[PDB]
Amino acid sequence: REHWATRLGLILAMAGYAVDLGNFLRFPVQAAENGGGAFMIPYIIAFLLVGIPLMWIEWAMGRYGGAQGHGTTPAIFYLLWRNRFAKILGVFGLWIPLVVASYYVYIESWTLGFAIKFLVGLVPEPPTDPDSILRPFKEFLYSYIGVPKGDEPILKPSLFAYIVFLITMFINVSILIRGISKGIERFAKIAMPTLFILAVFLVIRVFLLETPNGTAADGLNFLWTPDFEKLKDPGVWIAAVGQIFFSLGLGFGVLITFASYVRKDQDIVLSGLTAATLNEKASVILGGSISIPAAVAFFGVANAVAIAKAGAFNLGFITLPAIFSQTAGGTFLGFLWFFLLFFAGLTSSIAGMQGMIAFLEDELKLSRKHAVLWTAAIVFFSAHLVMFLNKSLDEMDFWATGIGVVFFGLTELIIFFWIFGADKAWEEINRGGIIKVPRIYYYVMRYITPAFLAVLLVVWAREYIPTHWTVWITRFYIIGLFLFLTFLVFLAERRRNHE
Ligand SMILES: CN(C)C[C@@H](c1ccc(O)cc1)C1(O)CCCCC1
Ligand code: NA
Ligand code: NA
Repeated sequence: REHWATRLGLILAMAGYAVDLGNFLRFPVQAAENGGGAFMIPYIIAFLLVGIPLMWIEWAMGRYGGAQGHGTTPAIFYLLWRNRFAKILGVFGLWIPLVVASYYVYIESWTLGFAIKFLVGLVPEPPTDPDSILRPFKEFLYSYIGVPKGDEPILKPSLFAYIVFLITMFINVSILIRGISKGIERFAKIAMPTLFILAVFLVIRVFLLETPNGTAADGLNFLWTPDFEKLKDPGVWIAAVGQIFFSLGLGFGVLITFASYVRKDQDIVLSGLTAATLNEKASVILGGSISIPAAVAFFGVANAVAIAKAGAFNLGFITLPAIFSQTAGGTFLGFLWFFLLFFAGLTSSIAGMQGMIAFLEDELKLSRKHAVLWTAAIVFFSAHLVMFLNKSLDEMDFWATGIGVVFFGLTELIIFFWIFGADKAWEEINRGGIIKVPRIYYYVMRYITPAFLAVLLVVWAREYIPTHWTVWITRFYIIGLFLFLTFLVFLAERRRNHE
């Protein structure tokens, strides 16, 4: 079985997974709308009661599984719990990241395409007034995506957008086909520093931004000024717990698959805690210092609320490109920005596609080459739904990363720490550990963590159990995908009985 070569590379691959566009866009937006600096209170609390506990558990299940030649949850859940239902629930953790891959790789391709357009200077050049500056870029994006101009829910992405998507897919395949160490790990050792340099450079450049409307200091001010009165809102406490899931990448079955390449007695306690810390530093230090401050510096702290409510996607693909076009050498600033984003996604997308690569290897005994190609073929195919069907993307993201990760996360807890046995599990976590997990965490993992997750489930339920008919197409497809994965798992166990 493949293994990580260096302890360092392991951490950089894991942190590479967790560090994403959410660090630079999603996290800052959430913080600004939920108490600013006061949002750190329920965020840190969720990091300690939910994030860290769940993270160690996924590392634990991963390594425990990897030692027995299985990297995915259909096999692993069966090992912790020998039921038929256990294999079935495990499919979710093979299904979730595949659904995400169907739209993520595509969104990742946008950043690549934008980065190219910005580098060669093929971008709009306005003109005055905010709507007169934003609109040329709002249109720049819509022509790339192919946002419907009529009542039809049909996207018509440009030939360039589609071609970059191909190139992007090809780039993912290139790394993945070289394997865990020589491919993913080797790239993590290059990408993560390159990422850090780009972030710092942009951070410095943003702090020097001075416009008649404001400064970057005003941005860091508006963002970090604590509004404790919002801490009374449960919704803030829910947003924090949800954000932790998103920022760390819990409930996707990726950490599990990665940790299955960790050797049987190698440390997962300190290593995981480290990669988790790298991610959080990248969020609060780098991500919170670029997007929002620049937006406030140019549009004033007066629009700082409106900017935050405009959504993370607008901030990163319309607002920030528009601000750059109005700065000295801003067209190159746009390129660094998108190239920063592109790598941040590319380190995450190779990580998410590894789960399917692992399954085909471990359970269907495919060569790494075949597993990678058939995985790419599936992800490439499904993406056409995201590319051509309007709001298809939103529907996949709702199911896969709304119900999916929070439900499947709780399923990970119960199976490992309740069914498999809390005591056996606690040993499985701490075994070979450079440092040991604090004794108090045994209670958190057993009660507090699943309590929070259950509340997030019911709170999601009541609010979200309550769209155009075309969603049924996306629902039809993702349901079908689950069925198809169920079939492969079925074929996997029929092959094993023969041998
Ligand atoms: C949150 N992280 C770490 C990135 C993940 C993700 C999941 C959902 C989403 O909306 C964006 C990214 C992702 O890496 C999961 C595997 C498939 C690619 C995306
Ligand atoms: Na993150
Ligand atoms: Na990444």
